[PDB]
Formats: sequence, C-alpha cells, structure tokens
Amino acid sequence: SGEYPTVNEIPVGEVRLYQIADGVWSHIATQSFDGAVYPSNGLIVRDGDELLLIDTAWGAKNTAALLAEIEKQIGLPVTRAVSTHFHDDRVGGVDVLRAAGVATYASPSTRRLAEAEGNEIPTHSLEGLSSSGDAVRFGPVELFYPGAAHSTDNLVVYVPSANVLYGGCAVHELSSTSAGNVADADLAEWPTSVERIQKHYPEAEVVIPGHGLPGGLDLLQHTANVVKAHKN
Ligand SMILES: C[C@@H](c1cccc2c(-c3cncc(O)c3)c(C(=O)O)[nH]c12)N1C[C@]2(C[C@@H](CN)C2)OC1=O
Ligand SMILES: [Zn+2]
Ligand SMILES: [Zn+2]
Repeated sequence: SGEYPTVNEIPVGEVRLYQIADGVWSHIATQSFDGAVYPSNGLIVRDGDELLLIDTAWGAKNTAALLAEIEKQIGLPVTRAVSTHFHDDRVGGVDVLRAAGVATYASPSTRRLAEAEGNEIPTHSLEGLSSSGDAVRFGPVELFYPGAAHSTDNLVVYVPSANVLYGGCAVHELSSTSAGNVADADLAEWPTSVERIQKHYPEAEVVIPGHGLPGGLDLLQHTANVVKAHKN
C-alpha cells in the first residue's frame, strides 16, 4: 500500500512495480537461490510511447509476470531491454523477453560471461563501454561502465530527465551488512569503481540498488564502506 515492497511481501513468481519519478519505475521480484529467498530490482523507463526495460525479474516465470504487470499498470509496450551484468537476476528471463518481441542488449563482456556460464544471452552487443568511465546513450538513459565491482562487467544506468541513478548490483541498500554475493566480485577495485560513479553522477537524487530499498546518494558511500569492511 505505497511502501517499497520487501522480500517477505512478494511471493516468488509475482512482480510489483514502484513509481520512482515521472516515467521511471522499479520492478521488484523474488527468487530462491541455494535455499534462500531474495528480492531483486530492475528499472522501467518511459521512451515516448514505448518502454525501456533494465534487467529481467530473475527467471523466466518471474519475467513473464513482469511483462503482465507492466501491461496492467502502464500499458505501453516494452521494446528494448538492457541487462546490467551476466548473472541470472539480470539475464534470467531474456529468452522470455526475446519471444515477446523485446530486443535484448548487453555489453560484449556480459554476453561472453553469460554464454560461458550457461546463463541466457542477450541478442545485441553494446559497444563503447569497455573502458572504465565510458558512457553511451540508449534511449532515455545513459549507460556507464564504472569498472569492476560486484562483477567485472557491471553497468550502471542514469535517467537524466529525473536524476535517477540505477546502480544495479554494484550498489547496496543502506541496511546491507555485507557485500552481498561476492562470488564474481573484485573487492579491491570496487571502491574505485564506486568513486567513479560518485564523480560522474553528483546530481543523482534517487539511487536504486540491485537488491533492496532505494535511497539517496549515501547508498554509494555506504556500499564503499561495506565492501572495504568485507575485504578487511
Ligand atoms: C544470482 C546472483 C545472486 C544469488 C543470490 C543472492 C544474491 C545477492 C545478494 C544480495 N543481497 C544480499 C545477499 O545476501 C545476497 C546478489 C547481489 O549481491 O547482487 N546476487 C545474488 N548471483 C549468483 C552468483 C553467480 C555465482 C555462481 N557461482 C553465485 O553470484 C550472484 O551474484
Ligand atoms: Zn550479480
Ligand atoms: Zn545481484
């Protein structure tokens, strides 16, 4: 009833949307992994009379439910999707999208990693993102490669019309006590990558993590802090 939806509030298989700003929503879904349940976020950005999707809803059935929820709540067609790294919370559901008419995109690095590890593979490669600090425009967003953090391929997304920074899994929520799933992370480079985000997007008003509650710019410093302490 208006609060940001949380893990125990979303059964696995259902999806909820949350209005972030004019023409910007997050999507929230839940999934089981190694016997625990987790929430995860993505983004939806209005692109005229179409929608740009950022990240899947962590699985094929969740992603079908996402498309249904978008049709219910927004009623504009999703035409393109970008996955912000190669893990299943970002690409699981790409096959569903691709069969529903959505053109799917990711960096070449993400595509290679997804292929190598047996995850679903976005169709189209996003060039111009291979060096830290690179940025490219993609419809109503800017895509930015900050350097290795949660993963070596992680991208962040900025919505300039609304000053919304979607950090994906490179950014943690304020309640986080740990650096999350660090299996593929670079804990040594992560603070430097966060510093690049902080420098590039000083006017961000909302910061959205890959999992958990949005907040303001403090999510970036908090992330750097928890990562440094995890490493320590
Ligand atoms: C699908 C994703 C994943 C699964 C389960 C939980 C998380 C979390 C997470 C968030 N918050 C708190 C927390 O405890 C955990 C994140 C997060 O941090 O981005 N990601 C999660 N994968 C799986 C994998 C691939 C590797 C294969 N060897 C393991 O590394 C990942 O990042
Ligand atoms: Zn991940
Ligand atoms: Zn994640």
